[PDB]
Amino acid sequence: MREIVHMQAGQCGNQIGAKFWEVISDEHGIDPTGTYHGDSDLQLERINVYYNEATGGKYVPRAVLVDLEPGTMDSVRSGPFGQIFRPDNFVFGQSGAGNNWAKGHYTEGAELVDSVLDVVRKEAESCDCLQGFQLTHSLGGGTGSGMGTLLISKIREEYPDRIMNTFSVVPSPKVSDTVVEPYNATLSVHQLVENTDETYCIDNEALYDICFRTLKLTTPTYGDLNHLVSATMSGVTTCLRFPGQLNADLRKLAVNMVPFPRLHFFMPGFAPLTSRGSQQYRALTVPELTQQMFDAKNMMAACDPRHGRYLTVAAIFRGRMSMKEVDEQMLNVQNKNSSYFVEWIPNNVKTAVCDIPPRGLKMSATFIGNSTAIQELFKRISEQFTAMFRRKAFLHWYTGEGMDEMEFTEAESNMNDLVSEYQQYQDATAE
Amino acid sequence: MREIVHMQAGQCGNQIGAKFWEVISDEHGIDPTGTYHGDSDLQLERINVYYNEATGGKYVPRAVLVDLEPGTMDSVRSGPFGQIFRPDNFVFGQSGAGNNWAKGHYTEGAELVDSVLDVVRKEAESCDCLQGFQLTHSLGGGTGSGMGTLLISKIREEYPDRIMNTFSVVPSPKVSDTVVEPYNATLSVHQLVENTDETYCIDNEALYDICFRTLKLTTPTYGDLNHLVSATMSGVTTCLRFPGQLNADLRKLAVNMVPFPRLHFFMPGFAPLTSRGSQQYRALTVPELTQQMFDAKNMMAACDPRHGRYLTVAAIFRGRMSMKEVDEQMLNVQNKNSSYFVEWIPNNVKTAVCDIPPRGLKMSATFIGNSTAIQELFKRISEQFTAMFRRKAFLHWYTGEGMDEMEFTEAESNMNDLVSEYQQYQDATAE
Amino acid sequence: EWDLYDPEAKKKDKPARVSDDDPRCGPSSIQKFDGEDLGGKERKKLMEEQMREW
Amino acid sequence: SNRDPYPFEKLENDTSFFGTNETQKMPYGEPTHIAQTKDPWQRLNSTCTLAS
Amino acid sequence: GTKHNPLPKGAEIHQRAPMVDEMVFKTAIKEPARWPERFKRVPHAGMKTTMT
Amino acid sequence: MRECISIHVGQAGVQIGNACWELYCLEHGIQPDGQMPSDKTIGGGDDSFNTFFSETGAGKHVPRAVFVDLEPTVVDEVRTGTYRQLFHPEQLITGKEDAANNYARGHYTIGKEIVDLVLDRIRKLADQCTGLQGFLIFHSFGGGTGSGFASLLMERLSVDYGKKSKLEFAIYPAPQISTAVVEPYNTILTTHTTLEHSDCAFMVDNEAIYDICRRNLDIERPTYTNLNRLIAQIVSSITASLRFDGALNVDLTEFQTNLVPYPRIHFPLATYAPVISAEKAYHEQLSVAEITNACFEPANQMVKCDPRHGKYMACCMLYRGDVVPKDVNAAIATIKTKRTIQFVDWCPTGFKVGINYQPPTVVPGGDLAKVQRAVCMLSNTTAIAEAWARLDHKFDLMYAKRAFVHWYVGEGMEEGEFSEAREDLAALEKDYEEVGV
Amino acid sequence: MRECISIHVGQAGVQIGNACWELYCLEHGIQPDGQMPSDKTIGGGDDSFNTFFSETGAGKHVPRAVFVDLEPTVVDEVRTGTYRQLFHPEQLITGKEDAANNYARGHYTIGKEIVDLVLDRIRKLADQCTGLQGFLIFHSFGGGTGSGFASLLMERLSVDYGKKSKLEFAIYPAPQISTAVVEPYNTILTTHTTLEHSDCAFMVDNEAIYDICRRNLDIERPTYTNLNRLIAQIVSSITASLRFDGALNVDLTEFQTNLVPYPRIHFPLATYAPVISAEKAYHEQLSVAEITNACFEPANQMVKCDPRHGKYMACCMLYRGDVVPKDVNAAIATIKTKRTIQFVDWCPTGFKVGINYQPPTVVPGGDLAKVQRAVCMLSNTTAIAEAWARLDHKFDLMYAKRAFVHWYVGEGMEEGEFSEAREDLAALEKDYEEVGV
Ligand SMILES: Nc1nc2c(ncn2[C@@H]2O[C@H](COP(=O)(O)OP(=O)(O)OP(=O)(O)O)[C@@H](O)[C@H]2O)c(=O)[nH]1
Ligand SMILES: Nc1nc2c(ncn2[C@@H]2O[C@H](COP(=O)(O)OP(=O)(O)OP(=O)(O)O)[C@@H](O)[C@H]2O)c(=O)[nH]1
Ligand SMILES: Nc1nc2c(ncn2[C@@H]2O[C@H](COP(=O)(O)OP(=O)(O)O)[C@@H](O)[C@H]2O)c(=O)[nH]1
Ligand SMILES: Nc1nc2c(ncn2[C@@H]2O[C@H](COP(=O)(O)OP(=O)(O)O)[C@@H](O)[C@H]2O)c(=O)[nH]1
Ligand SMILES: [Mg+2]
Ligand SMILES: [Mg+2]
Repeated sequence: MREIVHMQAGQCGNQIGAKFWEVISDEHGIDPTGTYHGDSDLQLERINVYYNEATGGKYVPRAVLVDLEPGTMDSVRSGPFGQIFRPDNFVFGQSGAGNNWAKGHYTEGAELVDSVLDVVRKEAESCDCLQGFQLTHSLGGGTGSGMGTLLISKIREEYPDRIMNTFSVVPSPKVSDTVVEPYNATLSVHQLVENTDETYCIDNEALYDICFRTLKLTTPTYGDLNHLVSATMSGVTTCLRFPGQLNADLRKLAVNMVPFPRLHFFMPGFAPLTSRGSQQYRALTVPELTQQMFDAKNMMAACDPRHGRYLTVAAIFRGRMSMKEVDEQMLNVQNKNSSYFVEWIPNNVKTAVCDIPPRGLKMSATFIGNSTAIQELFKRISEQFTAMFRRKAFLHWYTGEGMDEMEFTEAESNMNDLVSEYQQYQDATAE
Repeated sequence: MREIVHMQAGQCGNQIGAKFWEVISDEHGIDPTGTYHGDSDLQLERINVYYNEATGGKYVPRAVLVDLEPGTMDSVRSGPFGQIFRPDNFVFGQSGAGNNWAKGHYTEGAELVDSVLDVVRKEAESCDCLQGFQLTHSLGGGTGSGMGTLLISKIREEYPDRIMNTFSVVPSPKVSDTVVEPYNATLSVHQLVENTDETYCIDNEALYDICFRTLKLTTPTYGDLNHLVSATMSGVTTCLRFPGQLNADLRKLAVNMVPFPRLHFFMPGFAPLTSRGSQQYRALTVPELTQQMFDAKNMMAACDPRHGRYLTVAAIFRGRMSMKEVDEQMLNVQNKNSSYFVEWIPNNVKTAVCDIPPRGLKMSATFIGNSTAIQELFKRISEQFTAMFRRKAFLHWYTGEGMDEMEFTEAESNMNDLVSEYQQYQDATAE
Repeated sequence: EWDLYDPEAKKKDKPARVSDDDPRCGPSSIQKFDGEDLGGKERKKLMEEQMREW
Repeated sequence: SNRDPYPFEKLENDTSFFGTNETQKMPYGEPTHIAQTKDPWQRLNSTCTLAS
Repeated sequence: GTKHNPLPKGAEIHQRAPMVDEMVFKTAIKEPARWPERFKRVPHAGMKTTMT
Repeated sequence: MRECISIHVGQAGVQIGNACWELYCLEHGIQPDGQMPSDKTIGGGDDSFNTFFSETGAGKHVPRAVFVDLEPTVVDEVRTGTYRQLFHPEQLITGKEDAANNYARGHYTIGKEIVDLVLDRIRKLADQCTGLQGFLIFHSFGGGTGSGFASLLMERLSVDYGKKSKLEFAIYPAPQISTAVVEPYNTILTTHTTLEHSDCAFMVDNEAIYDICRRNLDIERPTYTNLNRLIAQIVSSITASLRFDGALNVDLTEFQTNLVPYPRIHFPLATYAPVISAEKAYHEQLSVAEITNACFEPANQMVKCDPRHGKYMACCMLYRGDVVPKDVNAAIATIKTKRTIQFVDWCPTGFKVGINYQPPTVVPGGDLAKVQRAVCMLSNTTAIAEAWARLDHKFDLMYAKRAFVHWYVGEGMEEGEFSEAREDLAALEKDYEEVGV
Repeated sequence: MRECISIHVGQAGVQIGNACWELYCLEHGIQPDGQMPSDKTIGGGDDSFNTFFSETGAGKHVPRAVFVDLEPTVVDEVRTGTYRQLFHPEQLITGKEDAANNYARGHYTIGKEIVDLVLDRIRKLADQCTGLQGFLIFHSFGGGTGSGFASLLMERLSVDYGKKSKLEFAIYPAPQISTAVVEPYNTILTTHTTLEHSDCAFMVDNEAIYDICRRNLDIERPTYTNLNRLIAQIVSSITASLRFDGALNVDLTEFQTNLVPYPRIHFPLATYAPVISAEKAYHEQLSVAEITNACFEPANQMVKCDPRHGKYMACCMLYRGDVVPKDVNAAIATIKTKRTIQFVDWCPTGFKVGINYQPPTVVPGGDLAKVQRAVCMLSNTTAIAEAWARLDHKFDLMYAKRAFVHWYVGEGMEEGEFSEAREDLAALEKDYEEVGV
């Protein structure tokens, strides 16, 4: 009954939440109207984690949708499965963000913060044992970066004992959809370091890689990219919603994957994932799930796991399976790829096992990795920031809305400090 | 247990291994759809040597299909048993080798070698008791001569003790079909002699002569040649795949046929072979099988064993026969023409009698001979190489891709060293 | 627990998806994506005809 | 990065026609604040239009 | 866009028997297919181990 | 409710307005009498008009435009034409005498008589709206009302409205083609208001659009109608991200932030480039890569200056129709790995990609083919300085011996204004060349 | 996935393109208005057209060819004739003044007016490609557009598309039969673009094809249409391995690596067999041995040249039809045993075989009979130095008197071009002599 409240900041965060709530509603049997139409009694047993009971059989998702432009809210409200949200959590402004971190953090967005905190405090009061907060947003945008980071700061100030996790779609230098992505990502990572408890880095280049070279998919667009992140979210949170032989909540994940407080940027994965032609040739077993889960072509961050050392690894399995083969696979991956695992942490791998698979599957797996290769993406963002910051290009937009260059220098210095910390703990010896 | 990873590089290797998988699936009862519909449990007790279990009766061969042109992928899917292969094992580049060893090894084979090593690690770490790697390819091309030997190298220095055998369709002066065949063969035999453990050395000239003289076959084509080669590849592992009175797998064959490490170039032979006109004039006996084995026209290499000395002989018999007859028939073929056998290796014949003949045959027999006549093929390749390399013909194609002419010098010199080693070991006295 | 260590467990198993219209494949099993343009051929043919008439 | 976000069928390009033109990275040179205090960028950031 | 969908999502004709990727397997298989010949096994020495 | 006010100053503004509100009405289903049946609306449109037209509550869709011209000829041709009942009579504003190709007669005398009336109409159209995004100003630098009166008007909007974004679609004199003599003077004198009273300053060249019409649409004899139709297509492709759905749809200030690096640099090029006749469109794919390469082809630009002599600084793509982002990303990668396209060093990522789920609409009797994919590319290059320098030399050749200056002096405008405008032009040119190096 | 870009320059190039694309449309079953019906392509895949044709947005197929000429006659014949809707109008580029048999006019005066346009069209046709085998440049050495403009085009192509292969098919003058007086000058001047800017040069000879059509096709008066059909058969047999499936498939890179021994040595001789007629096809069994022996006869060669006095360095056999790879080896053994073929000492294995399972198609109104099997033989032989020595003699006969030089000098060519070009060809035939010995 540990309640989790959801936040969807920005267009990307709102669409990811839109996919997330329908995968959760298919897992728990709730139709688009709100009524539970499931068959098993285990579905409507921990429904209070995400669903508040309204009048009748209606179950309202405990989610707050935040934006500044009304377009994405209108899309999610008029699309299919859009009438299940309460029509008071749709909090939005009427101006825009303009892909401006200052418009997300200091003006425009800061006026909406009081109303967002009002509805979030109401949704938190509706709980009984709220475990923490989850946020879906994208770095490199407008309200996804600035308004999301401001919301994280205010919520951390108000409830400084709760598990805060963000899902943080980071920019990539290869998809390149926005010029000021280095500014927004650099200014948002600095806020994400000292406020959140855990951050699951999502990258669009790796999402397109796992959409093209794994699932073929011809034309994947944004729906598949949000679907994969939503499935990862459900696989992470499944141990609070369903029972199992070896359970692990978000605090257990945070304890067993954060060795030092400034180390919480994670590499997610989900690995029943095969194409139409290879469905019949693939046999769904625990070694197959473990192999696809530890494959470097299956991560949703743009990293190469073989380019660094795995500090911690956690696998959340779902389905009826042998704990013996689960354990010996989690040990076999370490004994073969012992060079990609760090030496001063013996048995870097946490195992969680749930007994309820996702609806339509017989077994599933979810990867969370804390490898020291995320310094590659952070170094790319830092070098792009300094490349377009040496000549102070596109900086009048940010400095005309109440932000000094001292904040830019502090963000760059702290993010290089984070990179140096990751490199130091990668290159640290055993004894 | 005792798993074999099959790899097929180039067009010739792809077609030969496609016929090989047709023959193996016919022997094991696997349907072209991949399901098992056999008649006895002997076809199912040792199915995991070449196949992986899937859901239902599906069996997926443990084969890796490599070529640098996409047309071979259509040509191998055009055959029966073309849909049994896993689509993840179809590793094809979008270009073409161009009959260039440097293209296959240094420029575009280097971009494909990481993916092929990834899929062979896929097919290798799933095996509990992985025994060896078999590779079928042709020297003379660009992918078999290039990419194939590069694969031999990476598979070698990733797996030390696993038995490597290559089947090696070597060039021939009379078949020709390619001008740069001496260059490709000379550059590939260096990686053959240092990184393999059993090289079987088939050529198209002896294959035409076998399909031409003791089988008539007015139109010999390539399917019959691949059928003969595939029958040999099945006969060299029937003791691994089926119970028998005497068992000798690839490790025992490599022990009993390799006196010294740079002497592993064999000649094959499979000998229930008669024409359909001569078919009713047969006795169907073990002496007939042994005599038509040791006849110097059924060798799948153009080297004449009469113009050489047999270091070691292996005979894998298959069917229901008597050990007394087998031992007598492979003792008298030493006692009579003992002048063609080395004196310093006494009783240099090893026999392995299985109990399950191939489907439709009563008895079959596979001959492997480590004769010192392989220097004939090597000397023909050298005498064709030293005419081109003297005037440096077609050398700019190889040397415009980073390669130096000292590499050709090493290839020719080390092949001359191999020839001299074989001559010294055939002309060495007892004492 | 014989269903969990049966020797013929893979023999008595269904792959994940079987066909294009599997009732198991919903928005949670993620064996069914909307990116698979199964109607893409018909849509492309409609676009060819529509450009032709325009 | 070795991740390929592009579809399988990629059209030809100058990297396949002529060759790869990627050069290297210059070591860094002057530091960030010295690079900021250069004339025809600091002047542009200092001088602002009436609309801005 | 258009008020009415030209090709509605429910009125689609999926392939049927074994689904194959059109991204890597470009050519399709018209499959009433010729299976290879089956040599009939020898009736008394086909599958008889010497132990049995 | 993301409203934008369209102000069309001068004869070139008014004719662009005629070719542009025709496209807007035919895109949103507005009849020339002012009603939406249901059929000609975009599916699910309902209120999608509500950035160009306003309900009266009874069905009338009054456009949010101010047509201004001191000469009463072309505006009364609007009042007589097919959109007679579409426009409110106060939206179409005339004087008595035109400025007669004179910046002084447009800015100090004559034109200083109805600027307050135009501002009152703009204020009424502004407080009728609730979510006003900005003002799109259409005029020319040929002279008179399009330069002097548009200068005065855009100046007073700049000092009044402030935070609203003022886009300019200015018509520029050509390197060699010119319909008047005093165009260099009238174009030098108005650079201050495009320089310090405009947030973005898209410019088009009549000779460049002539060349595009002759090569692409196979019209050996094009005219101002086809020119204004192409300009209207550009503006529709720009503004459709405020009207219809899309994945990464932009909202004016979004591509301003992603386009201008510095406040002084707000003069980009605008290329709509699936531009083709129907017969030639019958023989091409018109795919995403094709319509992306056509933008960077230095023969489909609407200003006669090839960007191969300069460096790109920020490119904003505005895609329309069935354009999946998986093809747009491959097109952007091909553009980045192109030889001749050179980006500036301090802009590592320089592509603002936006996609709208709405293919372009086609006017009957039009010259463009009915494609399903569209690109409007707004690129900030260091190559518009070529046009600036051509203007500068054509101005200096005249000001060396002071031709036609008495007309400007005798109607206000003291002699130092020419030197001051020349000096700030030289400052802007220096800024662009020092950015380019 | 394969593509080849065809560039047809000159009148001979345009007419060879007409015959060649008639042959390709017949082979791939495309109607002259551009539509492929029933999409089966027996003996090949569905994408078998992709080497030569590209899909459009309307379902039509457009060829990947560019027909350039400096004279509007033959291009308007293409644009008026039956293959009108097949070609894209931008692919057929023509000028106003032809070069008038002048290398200087084609290379320095008129070619530098549409060189940019042909490069832009080549850039579009190459950007719409997914795997590029190379370019096929069809031209004549007789002079003008086919020499000077072809030289300029290949000089630009060598520096732009450096990696891509560039095969050329050039019409070479006969020892006696000739139609231009300044063509020795043009042929000498155009050697440099074939030695430093070409990867393989198939040289064809009008007299040799005249003799072939006279003694084999049994027609007393053949013409340029017949010549171009037989020329187009060569390139169809070359690209058969790219288009249709076969036992041994040889693409252009494997072709060049197995053909040319040295970078300067890239001038082979082409021949085709059978070139038999319909009445003569009754009286003999056309098998592999007969067609291979016919290919090596010194009468079916398509350069007036005896290869029995030279030495074969490499040969590419290209079989096409009812060919089994054992009859090929029998024929090769017979050829290797028979005497008049003397191979060079540094090529022991001198044959590269490509076997394709698709019989050649018959053109209605043609002369070649429908045959079970055919073979194209492409041999690098040291005997083409005879033809180049004849050319050098004819050039030095006029350059001593310095006739027809004022035209080239006035059009812009410096007189040192003739000296360095004759020196280049003399050194090149010395290179063949040294390679032969
Ligand atoms: N593209 C385009 N340009 C036009 C059109 N009409 C006029 N122009 C431009 O306008 C320039 C002439 O100046 P005008 O705009 O007519 O002057 P004005 O703004 O009406 O003010 P007055 O001088 O008082 O008439 C010419 O050089 C044209 O380039 C048009 O319909 N389309
Ligand atoms: N085989 C063949 N050769 C041709 C054909 N047409 C022209 N030629 C050759 O072309 C030569 C004449 O020069 P052209 O090719 O016409 O010159 P051009 O390329 O058109 O360039 P200009 O002289 O400037 O017009 C003759 O010697 C012919 O050998 C043809 O249809 N078939
Ligand atoms: N995975 C995914 N990424 C998205 C989606 N929508 C936008 N993005 C990415 O988010 C970035 C822009 O962030 P945005 O959503 O505009 O943030 P906002 O300005 O606060 O709305 C772009 O680079 C997109 O690549 C989506 O639905 N899914
Ligand atoms: N026995 C046999 N030989 C073949 C086959 N295919 C090709 N060859 C021989 O291999 C040589 C060319 O090798 P190739 O296939 O081009 O090698 P690749 O370039 O690596 O694919 C030719 O001389 C053929 O004689 C086949 O299916 N069976
Ligand atoms: Mg006027
Ligand atoms: Mg001509």
